[PDB]
Amino acid sequence: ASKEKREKLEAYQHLFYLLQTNPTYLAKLIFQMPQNKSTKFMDSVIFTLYNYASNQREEYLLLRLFKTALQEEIKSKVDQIQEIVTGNPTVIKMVVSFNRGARGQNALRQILAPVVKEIMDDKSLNIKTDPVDIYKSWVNQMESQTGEASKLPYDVTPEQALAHEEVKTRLDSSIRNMRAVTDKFLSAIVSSVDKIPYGMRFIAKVLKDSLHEKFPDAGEDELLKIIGNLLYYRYMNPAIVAPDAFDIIDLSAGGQLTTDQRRNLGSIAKMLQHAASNKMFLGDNAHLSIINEYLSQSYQKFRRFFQTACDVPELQDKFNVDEYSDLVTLTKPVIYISIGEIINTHTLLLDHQDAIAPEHNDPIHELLDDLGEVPTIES
Repeated sequence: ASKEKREKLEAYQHLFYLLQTNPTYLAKLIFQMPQNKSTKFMDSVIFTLYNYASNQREEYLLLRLFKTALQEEIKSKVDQIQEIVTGNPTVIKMVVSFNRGARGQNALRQILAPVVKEIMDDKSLNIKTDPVDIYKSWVNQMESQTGEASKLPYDVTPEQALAHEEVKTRLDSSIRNMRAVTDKFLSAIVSSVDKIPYGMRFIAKVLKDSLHEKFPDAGEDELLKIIGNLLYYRYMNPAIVAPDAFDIIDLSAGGQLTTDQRRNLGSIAKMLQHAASNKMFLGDNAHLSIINEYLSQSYQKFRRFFQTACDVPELQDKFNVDEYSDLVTLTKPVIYISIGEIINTHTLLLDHQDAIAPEHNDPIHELLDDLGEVPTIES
């Protein structure tokens, strides 16, 4: 009666252990999943099986899965690159999602907190770069200073806005500020490559190697920009845009960013985004040429950074392991999982059983066989 339950739970533990030690099964499983903007479901299924990397052993095995899955994904899913940027690369976003945990979060704050705080603090931060906006603020400032409605029109074109010396002066000043502010963020990021979690740098290393192997004709530049999509755009950008939501800063129990603070961070994030991909501001905005020159120069720094980030030790060397006989100091590996999660996992393995274990004599087939029927919410 009761022994039935136990034995099955132990049987599951055994199966889960096989899943952890042989990345092939779960790598294949992930491949057999729908391209969703969210990885919420597969994240809980996968991460749970590794206890969210609670120890070095699990951490090692998890990265092995990421490596295996990413390699597979690039090889049989990425047709002409750019899809990594444009699409929803399952593995890439899983890696980023995993790095939203304690480790990754701690790393981001060490890298960004100082500069984000600076921006948060500076009450008098003017990095406004739109001539029309500067014009409007000007007219309104006079209006409230004087107390009379200005004779100047509220609606004006950029060229006619720049017609005023005061506008051009404020713009020149604002431009210099945007550059200084953006330079502080760039520097803080470029000089903190070592603060980025190994798991993140390692995957960038894997990504670059896999891409170079599928697209030999792809230039070292086009590949580094792809790595930047992972390192800067996907990993850091969201946190600069929403520092509180990403635990970069700790606001009062009931505090939130001011619209000024959000706007400012939004603009800086935009600057960095352009720099990381060597993307110039276009349109009829010649007043921004100073900014574009800064972006081209900045890209050089970002490029070397993306390169350095990939210069990381192989998995074996990093975790100081020669055989697997290592890491296993946890004695009896236990995977902490609920009945609900067991049912989800069991159901998936059964739906893709032949896809995850193509060999008819694969050991997992027997394990799943004797494990039998998927349990009920209460068995």
